[PDB]
Amino acid sequence: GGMLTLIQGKKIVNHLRSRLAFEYNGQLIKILSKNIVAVGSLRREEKMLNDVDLLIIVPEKKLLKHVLPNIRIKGLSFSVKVCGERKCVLFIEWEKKTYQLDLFTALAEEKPYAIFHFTGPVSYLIRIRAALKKKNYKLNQYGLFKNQTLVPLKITTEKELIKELGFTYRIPKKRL
DNA sequence: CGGATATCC
DNA sequence: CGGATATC
Ligand SMILES: [Mn+2]
Repeated sequence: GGMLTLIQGKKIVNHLRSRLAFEYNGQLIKILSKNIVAVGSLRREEKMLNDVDLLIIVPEKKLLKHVLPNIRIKGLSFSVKVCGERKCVLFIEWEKKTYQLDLFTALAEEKPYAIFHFTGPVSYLIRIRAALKKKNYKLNQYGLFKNQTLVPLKITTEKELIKELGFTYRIPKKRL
């Protein structure tokens, strides 16, 4: 897919927020805009985007196996490059051009960890995780872990997570 | 099967 | 000077 401007990316996502669904048990089930979070370079407000990244909050674990694998987009021509329960890479047609649209899923309990992870940028994640690794912790898009045990942080938002991990908060467009 | 090899932030 | 996913 080609690079997009920030405005083009936003236009695509606004189109998608009313047109995403999944096919399951003979039903075409709407993915609510409520549960669609822009992530990646779009959330970082980069002036040129590599692709469009969306995080879908799946509020029911047993549905993970059925959401991305049966993803449907009304009013859009697209093909699927790879597609599993957690990552689905699509190539969409938009105004005579092809763009990459990446879809990822998070469960409710994972949400702040997922937003933090998928926001990036990669260089920033590597430095943060390196520091935590030195203290025998592991951070990923699902949680914070010590000795392969989930560390039960009392947090709701990404901002709260960052503070709880002991790092300086920066808005998405200022992380590097 | 999955270890090997494309991929994501 | 990280960590996880998809395909076969
Ligand atoms: Mn992407």
